[PDB]
Amino acid sequence: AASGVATNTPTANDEEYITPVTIGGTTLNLNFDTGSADLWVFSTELPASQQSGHSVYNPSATGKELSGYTWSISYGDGSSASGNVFTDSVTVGGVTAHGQAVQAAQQISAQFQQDTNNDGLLGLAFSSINTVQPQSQTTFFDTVKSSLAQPLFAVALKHQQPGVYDFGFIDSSKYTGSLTYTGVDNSQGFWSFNVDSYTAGSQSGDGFSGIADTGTTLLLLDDSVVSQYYSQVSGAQQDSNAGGYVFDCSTNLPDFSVSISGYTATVPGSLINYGPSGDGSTCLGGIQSNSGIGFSIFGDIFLKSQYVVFDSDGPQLGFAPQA
Amino acid sequence: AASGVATNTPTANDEEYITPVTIGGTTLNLNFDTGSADLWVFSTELPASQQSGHSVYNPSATGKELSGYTWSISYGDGSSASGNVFTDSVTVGGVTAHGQAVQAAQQISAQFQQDTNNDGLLGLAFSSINTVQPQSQTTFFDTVKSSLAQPLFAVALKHQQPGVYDFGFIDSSKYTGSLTYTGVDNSQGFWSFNVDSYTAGSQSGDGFSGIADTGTTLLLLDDSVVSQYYSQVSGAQQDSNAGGYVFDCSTNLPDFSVSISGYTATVPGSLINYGPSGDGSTCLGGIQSNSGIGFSIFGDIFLKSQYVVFDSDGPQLGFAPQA
Ligand SMILES: COC(=O)[C@H](Cc1ccccc1)OP(=O)([O-])[C@@H]1Cc2ccc3cccc(c3c2)CC(=O)N[C@@H](C(C)C)C(=O)N1
Ligand SMILES: COC(=O)[C@H](Cc1ccccc1)OP(=O)([O-])[C@@H]1Cc2ccc3cccc(c3c2)CC(=O)N[C@@H](C(C)C)C(=O)N1
Ligand SMILES: *[C@H]1O[C@H](CO)[C@@H](O)[C@H](O)[C@@H]1O
Ligand SMILES: *[C@H]1O[C@H](CO)[C@@H](O)[C@H](O)[C@@H]1O
Ligand SMILES: *[C@H]1O[C@H](CO)[C@@H](O)[C@H](O)[C@@H]1O
Ligand SMILES: *[C@H]1O[C@H](CO)[C@@H](O)[C@H](O)[C@@H]1O
Repeated sequence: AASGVATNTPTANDEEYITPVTIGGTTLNLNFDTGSADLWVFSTELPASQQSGHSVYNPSATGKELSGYTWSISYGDGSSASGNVFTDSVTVGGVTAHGQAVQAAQQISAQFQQDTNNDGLLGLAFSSINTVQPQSQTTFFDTVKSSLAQPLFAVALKHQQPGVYDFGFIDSSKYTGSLTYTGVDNSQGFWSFNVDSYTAGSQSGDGFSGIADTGTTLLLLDDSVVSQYYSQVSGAQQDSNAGGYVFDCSTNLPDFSVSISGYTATVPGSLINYGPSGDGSTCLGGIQSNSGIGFSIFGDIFLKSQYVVFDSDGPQLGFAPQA
Repeated sequence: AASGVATNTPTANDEEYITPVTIGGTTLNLNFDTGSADLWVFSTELPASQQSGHSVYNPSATGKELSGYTWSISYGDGSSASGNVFTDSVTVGGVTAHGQAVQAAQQISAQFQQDTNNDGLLGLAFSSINTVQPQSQTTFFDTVKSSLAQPLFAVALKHQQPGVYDFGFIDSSKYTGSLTYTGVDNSQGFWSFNVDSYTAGSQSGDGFSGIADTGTTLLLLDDSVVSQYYSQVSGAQQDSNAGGYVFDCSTNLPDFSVSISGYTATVPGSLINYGPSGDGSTCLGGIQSNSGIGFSIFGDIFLKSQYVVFDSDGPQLGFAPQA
């Protein structure tokens, strides 16, 4: 049975986490994203000037073209990318997917043309939301899952330290105590789960649903919860230059917790300070608005406090505090 | 119980079929497409110069905006469109969907900027492939289906004559004999079905699968079947100016048939002559290549010969020769 461990590393301010992935013998640094289902990479099909500063996939050398197939994806921040499709070998943490669909970029929006930290994204949401047309393809995890020792992957993202993505097995040394599981609703293709309640500092509130999403940097919540939280932070103020609420870097931030099937997942206040706002000398808060979409995004700020198991059997999510 | 009849009308050469749809009190001419699941329309959000020659939806007057939601779609021919989303009333053939998601265009590719024949497309494929993010929306048919007398719609497209889309009931006067049903595989979101064999003129062959697709003008088949068919047409030749095989307009074209669950669906040769090629004085053939995608597209050329029932119970497709 297969299993493997891929090491991830945060970029500045933990804005994103990269992990090396070898495709057709070329290694590229990808952003693993449990919030989408496409594996796409910068390629030789892009104009030369856009290839600069990136490791790029050359489909002609090793890939098998799927004639007539295309892909196009748009993310929550408005960025987008599109291209054609080839099958090729893809290795992550020593685990190899033969015949994995690789989406070669032909066009990318400005956000991507600016970020030299990654060479593409590897989707780990459910395959039902893969964008390939006319027939969608399976994510790397769905392609290999029947070969793994257990059909699951687990993640430990950390603050300014290397972390891991465990494929096919659980590393019990990565968390304290036992894991608590909760059911997943995959109807919209996400790893969605319910929380029974929350506690933002000195105020508690009713439950809501949200998605476990490694691809999103912040913890995005309802406007009402955001207001409740920052009402407790002395001097907090919105600053559109920074992208949301900011406050003096020395501020004592309250914790934020959610109850999930009897388990209390706590994000300590220190993790909620995302870092310098890059506008004056204030810091940006890890908690910000979800723009009214109706559900919460449990991004990197939250994930840094927990070891999370994504189990296809159920499906279900397991949580415990990182050790 | 509800039911209704919407009248469709072909544009020049039956290139596409339009049907009026009222949205928030404004009537727009849309292309009904069983091959996709998005209802999108030209809107006031487009630059003014792109609105010219179209009836356009004004979301500010009557729609409820879904904050943070967006859509982006790319079709087989490479054309694309994207925008935001509002809910509003949508009426088709006297049947009204309250709260239907309407995708307002913000950007459209050149193909759309050129076609003044339609103001958008109304998708009738399965909702699982609707492109709205972060959570997909239901097609007009899925929105109203529980209210219809029977959860199905049926279509009769015709050559240079008005046709119909029956919602919620079957008009037995539209076909000869009884309907023959076959099972549908909706796993990729299409109305996909299997044929046991085919007969192209004097040559027969093994079966394959394909999709019933009102949105595609031609009958797109495997390259091998296309070659077999045109080998029988005297003088047939490929002409990239016309887009495929062309031949003298006076030519006698052989019939094309497929066997579906014991029923023989026959497309008479006269329907296979699509019309003038718009290159010299040859005519373009109704049968052309599917570019190697692995399944066939039963487009308008095929549908003109049959009355087709799209039944959500099963799901299943029913066929009989048009009367
Ligand atoms: C296609 O679905 C995604 O975009 C899914 C789910 C979704 C969909 C629509 C709206 C909101 C959320 O997010 P994701 O794949 O994790 C997606 C991954 C992603 C892709 C491009 C990015 C470019 C710049 C910065 C970020 C990016 C993140 C940081 C960031 O957190 N961005 C968020 C927005 C929300 C602040 C974001 O777009 N994240
Ligand atoms: C998003 O899925 C569609 O495009 C589905 C299925 C599909 C997907 C990918 C590849 C092939 C087929 O096709 P459709 O919705 O019926 C889609 C509807 C559509 C949309 C825009 C068009 C613009 C110009 C001309 C046509 C258009 C047809 C005539 C035409 O037959 N075009 C074909 C290509 C195939 C000749 C077409 O794009 N048709
Ligand atoms: C992950 O688990 C597999 C299967 O037990 C091992 O073979 C591998 O070395 C790693 O421990
Ligand atoms: C990735 O790399 C780290 C150290 O660089 C290891 O701890 C991990 O097991 C994986 O090999
Ligand atoms: C379609 O069917 C409905 C339900 O029987 C009728 O009410 C309607 O007039 C049309 O015949
Ligand atoms: C649409 O219009 C035609 C005639 O224009 C009718 O036959 C059809 O029933 C529907 O009303």
